[PDB]
Amino acid sequence: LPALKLALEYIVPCMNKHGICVVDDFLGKETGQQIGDEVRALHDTGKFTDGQLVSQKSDSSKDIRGDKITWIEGKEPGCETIGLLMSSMDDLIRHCNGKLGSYKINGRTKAMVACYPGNGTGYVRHVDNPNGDGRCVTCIYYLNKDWDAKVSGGILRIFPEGKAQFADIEPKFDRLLFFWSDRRNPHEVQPAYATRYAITVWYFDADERARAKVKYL
Ligand SMILES: O=C(O)CNC(=O)c1nc(Cl)c2ccccc2c1O
Ligand SMILES: [Mn+2]
Repeated sequence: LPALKLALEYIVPCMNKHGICVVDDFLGKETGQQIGDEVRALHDTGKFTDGQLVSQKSDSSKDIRGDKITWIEGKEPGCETIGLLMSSMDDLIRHCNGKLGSYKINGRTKAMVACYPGNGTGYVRHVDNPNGDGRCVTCIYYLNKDWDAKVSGGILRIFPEGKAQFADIEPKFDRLLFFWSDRRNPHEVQPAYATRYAITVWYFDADERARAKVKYL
């Protein structure tokens, strides 16, 4: 679907109502597979970090590490398609101009590609932007084909503010996710028992970012 139709008919309404929006079959199988290949290539070639230190035992050889990451600009060799995804995300947000809350998005971060090794590690409950650093929207694209949470875990659980219940999102292949980056969406990644890949970009609100530079300097 054209970025515009998706943004106007689904993304905008959903975000303003729930603060969370899931779009399946974003780029299609062919493009999705290419991004998956590039990401897997980055991993296999050692472009990722060793992973977040979860437990620091006395013996550093027993230390358990979690999610591995790598920042991607989208212009690097072998990351062309990742750049395409980023460009597609940008087009989508551009068409949401002035319709997502009262925000005015004028920029984004590079892409943060994350890999949960599948060794039982996840990500503790947290808020992406709890101190007003400018990030208003978190966008995540998943690349895990035939992912079955009942067997591999890795579910993204969001705890919507003021709502007793929570929203569980499986990291399904070619799935695109949007949610407010602030305290409205505390979330966690449940333990993953299979290699789990995701690509995240954060979009900045013009005003929040402008004044963030004042304090955080
Ligand atoms: O991957 C997911 O479904 C959800 N991931 C996250 O919420 C998440 N958040 C942050 Cl702030 C980081 C930060 C660093 C590395 C991985 C992260 C991560 O996967
Ligand atoms: Mn997060």
